[PDB]
Amino acid sequence: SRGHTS
Amino acid sequence: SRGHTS
Amino acid sequence: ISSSKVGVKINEWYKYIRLFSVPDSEILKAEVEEEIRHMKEDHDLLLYYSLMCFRHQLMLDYLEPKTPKISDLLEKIESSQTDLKGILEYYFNFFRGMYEFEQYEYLNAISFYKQAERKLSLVADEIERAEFHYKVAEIYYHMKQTHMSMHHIVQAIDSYKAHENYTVRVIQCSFVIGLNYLDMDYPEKAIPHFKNALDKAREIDMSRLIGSSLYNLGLCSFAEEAYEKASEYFKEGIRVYQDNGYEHSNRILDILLMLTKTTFKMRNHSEGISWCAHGLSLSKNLNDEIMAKMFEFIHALYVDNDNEKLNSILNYLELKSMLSDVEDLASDAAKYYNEKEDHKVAVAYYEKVLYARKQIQRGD
Amino acid sequence: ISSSKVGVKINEWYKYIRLFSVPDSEILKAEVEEEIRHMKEDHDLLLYYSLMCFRHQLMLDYLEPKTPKISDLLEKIESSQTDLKGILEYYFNFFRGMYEFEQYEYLNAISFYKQAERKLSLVADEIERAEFHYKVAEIYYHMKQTHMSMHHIVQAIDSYKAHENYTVRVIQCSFVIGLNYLDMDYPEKAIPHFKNALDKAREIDMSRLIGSSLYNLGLCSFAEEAYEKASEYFKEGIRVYQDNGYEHSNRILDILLMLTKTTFKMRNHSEGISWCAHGLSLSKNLNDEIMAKMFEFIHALYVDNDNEKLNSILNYLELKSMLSDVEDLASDAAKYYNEKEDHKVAVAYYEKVLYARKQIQRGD
Repeated sequence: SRGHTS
Repeated sequence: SRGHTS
Repeated sequence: ISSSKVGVKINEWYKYIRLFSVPDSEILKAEVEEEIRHMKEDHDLLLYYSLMCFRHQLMLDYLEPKTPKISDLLEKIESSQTDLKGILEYYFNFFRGMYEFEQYEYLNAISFYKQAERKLSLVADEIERAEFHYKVAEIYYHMKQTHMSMHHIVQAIDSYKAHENYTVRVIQCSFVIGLNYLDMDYPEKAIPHFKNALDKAREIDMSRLIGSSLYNLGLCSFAEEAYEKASEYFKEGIRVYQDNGYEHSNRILDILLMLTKTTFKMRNHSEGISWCAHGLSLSKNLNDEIMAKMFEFIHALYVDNDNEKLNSILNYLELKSMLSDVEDLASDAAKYYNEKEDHKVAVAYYEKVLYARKQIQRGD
Repeated sequence: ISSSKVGVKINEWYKYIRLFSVPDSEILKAEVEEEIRHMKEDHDLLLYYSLMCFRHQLMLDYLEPKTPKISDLLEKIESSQTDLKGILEYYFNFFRGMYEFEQYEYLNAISFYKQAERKLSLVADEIERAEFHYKVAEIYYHMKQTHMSMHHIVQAIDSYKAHENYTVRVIQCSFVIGLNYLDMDYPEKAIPHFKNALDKAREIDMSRLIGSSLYNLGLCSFAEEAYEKASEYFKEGIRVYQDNGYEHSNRILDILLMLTKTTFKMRNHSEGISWCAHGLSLSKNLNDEIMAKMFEFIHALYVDNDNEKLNSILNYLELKSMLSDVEDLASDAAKYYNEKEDHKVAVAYYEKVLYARKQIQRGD
């Protein structure tokens, strides 16, 4: 899953 | 295999 | 006429939005709405005002998730789009691209971002260009376009670090940089940037940024197959999100998805199903079809072995232009089936991993 | 002193070398060697002369393969490397990088090319910069660094197409461009460029360029799994190489390797072994250890199922920094074993394909 780029 | 870039 | 008086106030309003100063942003929103009242019918000034209201709302929803004013602001903004020029046309394309990204509309967001990119020489403010470079690097990461995301994130973080008080954006840029190093299989080169963000997030007491730092840290331990440490990072990230009014954010589903995936890989079947339970019910409550489909994939894999539902979900995500999640999920199935010595079907999912990587490589 | 008289003649000599004009290059080589005789001991002019002799030899060997003057010219060039500056330092690094590439020394060639790249603003001639951009794009292709190879090959082909009579370099740039599109799984976007080169190669009656065009065309049909058409392209490429004094070139082994691989995949076992035979004996005669190891991989795969020899060869090629051949060969084994329903060992080679692609993606 993609990380949090906020 | 790599192509011929000559 | 004092049309520049409203023009300078809206620019000041934008400056406070980028600084994440809600008190200042609300003050100037009220100032502009009082000046707009006693002003001639300037369609460009009204469109400029409507765009900043849309940008103002994007900041508020980021800080306070919705329990839709965004839709009404979007309708008014998309009422006059012809005869656009100059920096106003840049703001229009850039803000529309920000909104499309929030709606998982990646192809539309890229297209809007590229239109705004064409007029970048009209942006004299370096901080405003840093906003663009960060936002374009963000979507390139989610597209797993690592070289392009790195090309833009370095330009953003340097401009932000040159100034001060843009610390929120500095944390977010540290996210993007490290996550790019993670995609290049460099977890040792990503933990510094995430611990950097976690420290500065704890200083400003930004709960969701602290949790996102814990989530990105847990992704590193997951890559290192430190599943125990990865699950602990995920647990604390869910705790800080729920304990500070973020349990209804769509982004907590990302943490729930990895914790469900991690505890499953730890052979803790029992605890894992109750995690997949909470995540899939919350996805249905938040009306996030994409995150719900990802929880369906985890359940069909480790619990059901429903390979047809796996294939349809991977096909669904490919049409969603989310090839990176196609690769991650097909990689989850390939390892699980190869561990179960089901090498026949394990090949087919390794092929899907190869297919997704080639599609990611194709780019434009 | 007339030191510039030798300086202008050596530059003219270089111009004729790039134009592939052997009669003009030999005339000016003789002119310089007569001027050098009656000249003061200018170490930079002598080093400039020795570099162009090395470059002159690289052109001759390309047109007439060796049945070693290169080694003696290399020893004299590497006798004075301190106190280098300006365009002479560029020529030194660039020419050394060209030589290292011919010796399969890719990491050394990249390092030399990058040193020459630092001084590119000292190169006023656009044609000379096109030589660099083509040569750096060539090695990036062989590293399967597609984005970087495309970034440089476009700059080269435009400068070449701006001028005239550099048609040989125009064919070679068409090779690089199309082969990049092939690596991106765009065979339909690669056949135009190869048919473009094949046409212009037949005009100048350059036998090896005609054969290389047939070889690159056969690689497209191989990608489309048109094995019959691919083998026919390979056959005619071997025919034109042998019928025009190129049967002792190391590059004919590339065509033999694919024809052996293709006829094997056509289930023509008998004809395939006699092809692998001729290729592996010729690799031993040309003292090309790398091409010989590739023929060993094909024999161990389709004939022996010697997976330990396969793993050691793939490990050998990885230390050789030839990750693209690691991917192509591991992909050959994965498909063959998956076709033979040996999915257990077919997984392991699909994993090696995934490993090589990630290493290729890591870049610098």
